[PDB]
Amino acid sequence: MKCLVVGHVVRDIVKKGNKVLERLGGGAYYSALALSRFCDVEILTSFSNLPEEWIKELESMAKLQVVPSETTTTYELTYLDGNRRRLKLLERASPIEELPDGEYDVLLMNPVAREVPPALVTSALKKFPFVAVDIQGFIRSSSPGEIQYQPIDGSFLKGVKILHADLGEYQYLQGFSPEFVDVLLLSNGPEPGKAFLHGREYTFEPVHVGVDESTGAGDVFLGAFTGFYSQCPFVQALKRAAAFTALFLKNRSVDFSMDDVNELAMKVEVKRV
Ligand SMILES: Nc1ncnc2c1ncn2[C@@H]1O[C@H](COP(=O)(O)OP(=O)(O)CP(=O)(O)O)[C@@H](O)[C@H]1O
Ligand SMILES: O[C@H]1[C@H](O)[C@@H](O)[C@H](O)[C@@H](O)[C@H]1O
Ligand SMILES: [Mg+2]
Repeated sequence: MKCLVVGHVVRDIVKKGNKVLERLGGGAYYSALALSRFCDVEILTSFSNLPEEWIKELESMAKLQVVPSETTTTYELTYLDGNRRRLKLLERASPIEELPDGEYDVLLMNPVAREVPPALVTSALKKFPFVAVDIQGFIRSSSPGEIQYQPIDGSFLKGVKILHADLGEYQYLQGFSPEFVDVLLLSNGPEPGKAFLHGREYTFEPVHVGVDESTGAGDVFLGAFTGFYSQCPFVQALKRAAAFTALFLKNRSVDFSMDDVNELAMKVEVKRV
């Protein structure tokens, strides 16, 4: 199984109380990280400078296809509480305007700052047989500074197999209903989420875990779900995605056994409404 994940990798400047660190980030990184546990991954991205050790982490999990750039997408993430963060765009890498040809079983589009046009999703749906999308990088302004949401028309998503948005983001998706996609994952941090299978609503309860930051969890959840959904029934896939993302949150290396994911997946509550 061979997957292409599309989006900018990000230099995260992460601020948590009085502490400051830098770390690799981005939808494409975190979704690839999760999918690396299921198949061969290639990442189509753009960046200019990254730390040698970060290029090494990315290359140990995937093949990189990098659109040349003078700049690296850089986000300051100021976490007031564990899930609540202010996101500020400080710098942005190049647009991703061209897809590669190849035997890609799955394409997962996870931009973070408007680098993938909706036209490219349209092109992907024609060139490839299975498209997954996170909406986050389609509804943020690309303008410098504090992120602002701009609504978009959602008819271009018709044909997408799996779509993830959080509660707040979903409100910015207009002309949309869940049946446009095969699976709509509507998350809400540690709080109950929704999942829709051909429009049919379910609820799900994440397992409780105490985080100081949530960075990447929605990307991991989307990537993990995409992986399990290819090998499990819908409900089980959703449980295992949840457990996977719970484990990730306390083990960002994601080097835990898949057996550990399966045992904990059983304790995850899922109901057809
Ligand atoms: N505090 C927490 N405890 C346990 N699971 C959590 C969690 N926060 C997130 N998760 C899991 O990850 C999923 C996606 O998280 P979330 O809804 O926060 O993604 P997001 O894209 O909206 C923002 P972020 O990537 O910063 O988390 C949740 O549905 C849940 O299963
Ligand atoms: O590292 C992160 C993470 O990948 C988020 O899911 C994304 O929305 C942010 O912009 C990025 O800084
Ligand atoms: Mg997200």
